[PDB]
Amino acid sequence: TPRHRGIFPVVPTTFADTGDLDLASQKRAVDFMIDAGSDGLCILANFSEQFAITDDERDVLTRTILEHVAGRVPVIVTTSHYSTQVCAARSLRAQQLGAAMVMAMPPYHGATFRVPEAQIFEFYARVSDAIAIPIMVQDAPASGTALSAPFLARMAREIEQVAYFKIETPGAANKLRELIRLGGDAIEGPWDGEEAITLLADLHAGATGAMTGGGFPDGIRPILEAWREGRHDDAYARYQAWLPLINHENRQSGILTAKALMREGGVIASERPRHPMPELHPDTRAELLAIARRLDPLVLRWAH
Amino acid sequence: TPRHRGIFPVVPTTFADTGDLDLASQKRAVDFMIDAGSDGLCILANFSEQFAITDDERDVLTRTILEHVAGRVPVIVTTSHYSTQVCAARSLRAQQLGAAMVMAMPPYHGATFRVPEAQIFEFYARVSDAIAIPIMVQDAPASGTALSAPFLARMAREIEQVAYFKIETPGAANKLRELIRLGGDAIEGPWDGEEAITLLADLHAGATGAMTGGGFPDGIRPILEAWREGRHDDAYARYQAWLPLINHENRQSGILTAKALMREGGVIASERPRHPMPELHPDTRAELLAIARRLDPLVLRWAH
Repeated sequence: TPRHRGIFPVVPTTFADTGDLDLASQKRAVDFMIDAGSDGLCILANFSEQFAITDDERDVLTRTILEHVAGRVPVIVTTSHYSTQVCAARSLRAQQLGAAMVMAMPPYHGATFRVPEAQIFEFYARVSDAIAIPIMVQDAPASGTALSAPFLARMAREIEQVAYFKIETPGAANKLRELIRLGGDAIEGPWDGEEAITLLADLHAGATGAMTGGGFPDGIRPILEAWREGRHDDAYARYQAWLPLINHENRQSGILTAKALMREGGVIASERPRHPMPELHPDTRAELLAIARRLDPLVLRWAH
Repeated sequence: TPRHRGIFPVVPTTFADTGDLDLASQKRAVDFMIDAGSDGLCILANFSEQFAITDDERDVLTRTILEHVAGRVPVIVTTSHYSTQVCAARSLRAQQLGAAMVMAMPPYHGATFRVPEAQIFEFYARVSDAIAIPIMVQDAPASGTALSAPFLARMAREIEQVAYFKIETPGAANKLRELIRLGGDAIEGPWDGEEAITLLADLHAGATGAMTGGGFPDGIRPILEAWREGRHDDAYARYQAWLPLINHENRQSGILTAKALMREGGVIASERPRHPMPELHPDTRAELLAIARRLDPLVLRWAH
């Protein structure tokens, strides 16, 4: 029924050791992620360190990644921006370059500038007016904005392109259940995130998709597949095996997790973030690799 | 002693009714603010709705405003950005275009992305290494980041260009007093903000400058002048007369205050913000103007 379902990991932005964009590694990261079995990819999201790049770099990354993917899997382009007109323009450009969907945080800035529901609704309505591809509404704490289940459901029922959701706030499972009940079939994509930390509970609640870290989508996808097949006990077993990795990414290594793993496996040239974001502490990184090695993920055995 | 002191109001960004940059009105706003007696100007700050414009617009605005100011008064260019290298590059560019100082929020993103003190120090140290003009560190709630007085004083003592500060967090007076005590003469510019709501207590604490709204710097400067003259009682009288206006800006009309005033006075063509930022409520605006008329500010009698 839905146009998209499954696992859509966030593509990290690859930098050279000195901070410059490293497009050669960027393409390899993309290729590994597709080889990992990803149903699709999400680019320029927070786990893509989008906050550390310029508009020019954003456009370069968008064109480069979309061209390299070459239509092999659908791509979700994050177009978040406070300005409605700017978000609309970036979303149109994404569509023109082949994007299958765009993701956008509700308009906001820092932890002081918020926008009333009425204007948020207009923000999405206007972005929707400008494009012909679906919009994924992101419900995450970074925005400091409250997007109730009723409001989200209302946008889905009244705004043409609003059809997908990335629920990353506390109690996502309960919210997803509410969103689906209130939105009905208007809720085409009730998805979760946070690197898949609450994946199993979210699937129970009706989630049909997950936006995770891009270091090991091959380890997470089977969980959604088993759930899809109606094998809940099998889902739990697979969920249990990988939970320590998921947990370490969520609470210890964070954003850099995928890049650290890709660097270890030779997928990318450098795992460094752009200053001032701190490097992974040594033990934190060592523990990450030790857990990953117990799981034999593709990222550590990608002969390309 | 300091290179700069007095009032440095934030220049609002003027848009056309449809959201496009209105450079003609932008120039008139700058001329009015200078005619109002501003000691200097600060551009592209949050009160300039910088979160609603693009990198390209940012550069257009910087060149347009600096050139129009034509060296009449010093200009502080806000160059905030999470990326150290990006901020450094924008700061160097601002300097080359004629900036007298740059203002930067500590690196952060949304309400979720923070940076350890250690990296914040390096962020500022590296921006300083790249330029030859002073840096104004902004201590504001929007960053959701903690910049203790001891840490701020340390940066001033150890980082060459870190010499100015805009303390906008609660209890600014106490912090300013502590910053000055710990920083000594390294604290060249202990300034406040928040449209001057706590100006009098801050001057008592040792503030030598104020970054206010750009709507009525002519009404605020006399307070700082009276204080410098050692006439505390006169400062109080002037403070008392304008406090209702300052207070209405701080809690009722906010960012759009300056633009609503300039528009009413014919200084600019449109007072509208960029969508999705909400327009001022009718009552809030009417009350704003009614208070302004009781004070006869220049913005309502600028014959140009």
